[PDB]
Amino acid sequence: SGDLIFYDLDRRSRIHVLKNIHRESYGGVTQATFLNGQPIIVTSGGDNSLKEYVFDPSLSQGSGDVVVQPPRYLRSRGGHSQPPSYIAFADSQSHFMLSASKDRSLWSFSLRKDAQSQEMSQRLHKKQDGGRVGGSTIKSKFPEIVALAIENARIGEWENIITAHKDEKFARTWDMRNKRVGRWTFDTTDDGFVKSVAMSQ
Amino acid sequence: SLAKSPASTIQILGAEKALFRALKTKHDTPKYGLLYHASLVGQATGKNKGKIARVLAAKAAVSLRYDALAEDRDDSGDIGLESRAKVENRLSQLEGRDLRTT
Amino acid sequence: NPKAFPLADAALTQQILDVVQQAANLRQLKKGANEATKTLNRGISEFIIMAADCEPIEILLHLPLLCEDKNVPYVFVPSRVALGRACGVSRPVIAASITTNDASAIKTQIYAVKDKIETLL
Amino acid sequence: DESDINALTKILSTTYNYKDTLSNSKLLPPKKLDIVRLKDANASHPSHSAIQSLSFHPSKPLLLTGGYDKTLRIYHIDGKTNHLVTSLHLVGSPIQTCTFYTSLSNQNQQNIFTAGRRRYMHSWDLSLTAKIEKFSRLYGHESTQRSFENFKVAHLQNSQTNSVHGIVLLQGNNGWINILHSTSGLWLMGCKIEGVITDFCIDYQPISRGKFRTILIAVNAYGEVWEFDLNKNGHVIRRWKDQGGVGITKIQVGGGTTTTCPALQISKIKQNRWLAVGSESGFVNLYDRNNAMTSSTPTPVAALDQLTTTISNLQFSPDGQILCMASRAVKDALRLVHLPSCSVFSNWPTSGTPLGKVTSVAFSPSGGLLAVGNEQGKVRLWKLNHY
Amino acid sequence: DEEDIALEFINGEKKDKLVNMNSFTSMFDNIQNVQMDTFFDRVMKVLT
Amino acid sequence: KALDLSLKEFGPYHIKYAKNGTHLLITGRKGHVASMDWRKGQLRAELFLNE
Amino acid sequence: SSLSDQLAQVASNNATVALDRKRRQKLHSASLIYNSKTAATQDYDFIFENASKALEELSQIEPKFAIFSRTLFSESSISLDRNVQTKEEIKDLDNAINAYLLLASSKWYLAPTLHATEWLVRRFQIHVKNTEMLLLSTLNYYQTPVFKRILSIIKLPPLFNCLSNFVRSEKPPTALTMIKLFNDMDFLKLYTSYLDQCIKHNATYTNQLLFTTCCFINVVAFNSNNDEKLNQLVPILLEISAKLLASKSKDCQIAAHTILVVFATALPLKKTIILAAMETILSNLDAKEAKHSALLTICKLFQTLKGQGNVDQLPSKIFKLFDSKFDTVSILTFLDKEDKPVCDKFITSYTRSIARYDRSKLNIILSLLKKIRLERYEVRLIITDLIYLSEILEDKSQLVELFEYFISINEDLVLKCLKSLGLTGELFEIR
Amino acid sequence: VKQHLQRETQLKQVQQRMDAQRELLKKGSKKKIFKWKKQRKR
RNA sequence: CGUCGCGAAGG
Repeated sequence: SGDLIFYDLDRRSRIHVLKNIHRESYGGVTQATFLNGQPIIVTSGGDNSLKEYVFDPSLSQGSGDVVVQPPRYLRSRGGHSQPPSYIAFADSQSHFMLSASKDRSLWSFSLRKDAQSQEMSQRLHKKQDGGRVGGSTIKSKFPEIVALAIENARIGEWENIITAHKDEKFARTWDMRNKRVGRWTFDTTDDGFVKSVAMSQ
Repeated sequence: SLAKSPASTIQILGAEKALFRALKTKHDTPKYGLLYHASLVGQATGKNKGKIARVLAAKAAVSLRYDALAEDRDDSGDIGLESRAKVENRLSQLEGRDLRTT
Repeated sequence: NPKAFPLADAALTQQILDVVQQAANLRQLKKGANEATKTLNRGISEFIIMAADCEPIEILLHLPLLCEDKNVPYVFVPSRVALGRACGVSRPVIAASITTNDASAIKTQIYAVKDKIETLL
Repeated sequence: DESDINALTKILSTTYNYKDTLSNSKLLPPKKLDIVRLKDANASHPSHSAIQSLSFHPSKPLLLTGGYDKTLRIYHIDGKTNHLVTSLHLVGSPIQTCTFYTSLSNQNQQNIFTAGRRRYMHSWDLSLTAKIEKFSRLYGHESTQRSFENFKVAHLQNSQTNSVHGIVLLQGNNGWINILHSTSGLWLMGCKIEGVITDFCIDYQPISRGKFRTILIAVNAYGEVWEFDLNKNGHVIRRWKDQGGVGITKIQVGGGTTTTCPALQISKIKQNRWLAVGSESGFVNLYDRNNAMTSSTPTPVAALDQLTTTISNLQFSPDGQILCMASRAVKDALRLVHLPSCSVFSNWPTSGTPLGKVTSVAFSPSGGLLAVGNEQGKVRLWKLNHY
Repeated sequence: DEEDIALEFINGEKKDKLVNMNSFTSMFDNIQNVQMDTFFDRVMKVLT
Repeated sequence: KALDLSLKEFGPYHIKYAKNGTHLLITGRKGHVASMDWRKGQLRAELFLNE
Repeated sequence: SSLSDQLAQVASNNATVALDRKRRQKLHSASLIYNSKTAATQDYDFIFENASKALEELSQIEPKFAIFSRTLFSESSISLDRNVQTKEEIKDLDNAINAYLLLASSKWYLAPTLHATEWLVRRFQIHVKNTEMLLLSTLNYYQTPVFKRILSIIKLPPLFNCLSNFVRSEKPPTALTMIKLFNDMDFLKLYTSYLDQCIKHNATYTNQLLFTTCCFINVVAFNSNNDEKLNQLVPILLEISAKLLASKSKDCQIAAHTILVVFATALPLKKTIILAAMETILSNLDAKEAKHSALLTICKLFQTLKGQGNVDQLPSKIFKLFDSKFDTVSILTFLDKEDKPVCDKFITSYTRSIARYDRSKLNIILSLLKKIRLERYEVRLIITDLIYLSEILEDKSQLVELFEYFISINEDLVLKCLKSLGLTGELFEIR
Repeated sequence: VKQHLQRETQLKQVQQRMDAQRELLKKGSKKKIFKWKKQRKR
């Protein structure tokens, strides 16, 4: 169902549960092992996640093995559970690529060694007028991402990449450096769906 | 002619000379006066005795003008010890805060 | 409530609570019993309204004595929660004095209310 | 260790969810609402003034919208989209309040009653150009209707024969409230209280099988209200004072059936439990009506003060579980209170919700849709997940 | 009739009295040297 | 007292206890020099270098 | 990793040893009675002999201390050192100190107990290394100069780290910071392991039960509007409500009753755990106050059920147990008390189960239904089960008595129930 | 006595303007027309 | 029937 429970057999008890590591729809937690002698578990489902979870040493010095901390998060690797819709190469170095997925998510993947495969977070920056943000307050993900555009000319100084979503009346940018959404979406000002974005080099 | 007086002057009824010299120069007027030797502002600690001096002056005004102006009371002290209970749990719930960030 | 001397009727209660609403709009009143006695001693109060709904009535009827000494008009109203909701405070007040400002915008209704209060002694 | 009063320990070790989370509740979970947005109800066709009144058809999926831009539209509404069906436009006359009406007996009338700040109200008939009538004739009492600015619509069984017909009810000018006839337009009676009529609401109560007496409850501007039945001639059967409250501005009864949710069968009528009188100091007193029956000076079951400024619209849920307070003064000025425990819903009306200057609010009869119309000229549509 | 049965079920539901943040901070004054039954019906007084 | 001050980011270490058995002085071949009590946890002179 | 960390490890591992005179006076001036300038000149025999007098006074007011006067307060114990022996002996002396502290946790209003335990604070260094048993064995006296002295002497273990702004400060810590200490669940597990060790040693007393109950109800009150924290916090408070109910004293019994009723009103629990908690609080009812308190918690805990099954049949294995531990008589008197706590859903399920499982005492259901007020769907449901009962067995006179009561009140409801099932003419032909 | 009375009037108007200037900085959804938005101080 | 700025169960 997606859940992962730790039983304790010297007390027949439940140390800690862990809810929704891997999503239930792709199978939930498929294989979740300890390591021989080590207090870290490695979990992988079918939704292209692979996490490891460390147990802390006990917090009470005298009693010890009856107050066990919940397992902390640690190093993880991850795809995005559905085939990607668009592919871009960020830098001229051929080091980082951008994958626009089909589960409505944008990721930055590495090519050298896979330590830095990370999702660009969809926390919208505040609109610059002094008032509150646009869009959904609840973190539901964006629409399906059709066509994007990418260059490295003035990276970091302002918004770098832009993209165009499925049947969305505007096309919104991101930032390659901060790895999140930029401020200004551009409407198409004609009441039409956006299909083809590009950027000056 | 004590019941015909507000809670603020029942608070500062004692130390009026420090009050008036603090008013006619530029200082800050006192807060306990004659109620400082009561049994509850000594129970409080810090500036909690200042806050308790104000709330106990207000309840002293309530109780005082009740049993000075009523003409049918049984002299049992009912709203007296009721106001004592209210001042006491007010004192407890204001000393129970801890302004040191834990 | 036998010691509650003059308490208003329905229509007079309604018109004085609308004028105390306009007083709280224009910020021309001081609310609360001890504040009422403060402004009565320093002699600014046009009139006093007081609520005959508190469990002692002697918490307020000490200000009638100096109010009679200073000849100010004073009148009771049967609901302290009405006093609170009409004075603009989320707590049930007891007494309210209306301070004196001849350059107001509600001077004539304040004075008509003042005559309707001082007529019933 | 092994080779195999302990009851709840064994079942704590068995299960690891600890609420009856499912549909096996039938009640609103208190202090935590479950509510989603939907598409904007005024998206397929833009409006132009403040949406002064919203309503629903009591059986059909039609959301009726009317404002100060002297038009009235009727949308067909659902989740992903919503479209316009018709949009009548009355030149010359705005509409301060406009509402559906279905007759109780035949269920095939479908009138629209639309009234503005002028002296006339307009009656539209719906059976699918289209005709309307101009109710403009008070018969005997023309010096008691400065305007038709506020009205209601309510059923009446005539108590010597079961000729159930509708009635519109108008706000007077001195202390009057006239009733009329919905179809014909005769005067029937005019009741009157003192002070100023500020608002009023319609209770129903059944008497036997297929027979019911209605009750008009009307407030003063001071707080003593009159409740008089009008299935006989309108004379007062009870008069009682609000415990507190001075400048009161709206009253709404319900929980059973009322204007926002009438019935279609006559025997599906129901005595309304909750009553809610709301002031201009933000305060809302709400009573039950199983202990305020003959008390003549009852106690408020709750005295909410959660929203600050002068409240205008307070509605109920169609089954009587969620009250909605809405003050038309400041921005983002709507709240929902869980009515049986009289708690206030914490999670939904937060600052990340675009309520705007709320000036109308209306519940759906059965879908749990919640329409909020603001001043900028749109109406947003939330859906409550529980219903 | 079934809708009337369910609506009667949700009408017949009395006013509960919830718990909140400082619902029991008053117990820490009379915590000391009180019999357990007196503490229990004091808690039931605060609840009901 | 049977300690193990295991350090890995500087090189193959080296010991010198003091003349009396109180203080300890350890030295990595990369840059690390630490003079410290060892029966008490009182690190009183740590210094990295780059030689 | 960090050499500073690997040295602070051995610092906290060898804090209980003196390697120069300054560390000896810093580790010796920590005393429970005297201040620094007098406790820094106390030889061990002095505090030992006044503590032996203290233990003798404590023994002649409490008969479970002659074993300690034999073993741990012996004459050779002034020369027994702490950290010169082997780890098996240090573990044995460790749980010896634990046994002493949770034996003498209930005596801290006495100068003999203070001067007695000062000796093993001074000698066996329990102000440093056996720290947490001392803290959460004397935690309940938190408004006391003995607790302020304990907290100034001791260093804080990392669980109690929100007390650290009350060392060297003459105000005792507050109830709100005690609740902020009880809030985080990784202290709460440790405190519950202490509590059930105290239960199984049977030293539970009416001060620390009161303190534990008030802390648990305020923790539940702090998480009143935190659904995730309450869902995580149920199997701690409930599990030791269970192994507190498995004890025998009426104090700990109705303390578990109190945490049970406040948790049930805090969130709507599931029907099966409400039934099992009712079976648990009912299978071990002994004393007199336990009866009244268990009845009130059964009534309120069963009332907080908003969802179907909320008025269903309570099953047989707990219903006959309820009939055993509570008579049908004095349920009448609890109903006949004046203030009438809200018990409608439990009274309804009681009526449905006495109708469906006993079917031989119906004067009782007539009497209690006559003397309680009842809600309309409940009375519709009990007359529906009563019609099922009347058509499964023969119509006796008490059955037609309470049926004509249900005719004399709410004619429309019984006629609507019979319109759902048949016809009143056939019903009157049956009766 | 007349000089006392003009001192009374002058101190009255000084306390008037100074108390208004102190009262203008408390709170309130204010606007210079000096009136307040009618919402009760919670 | 002449009558009268932004904001999908927080920032």
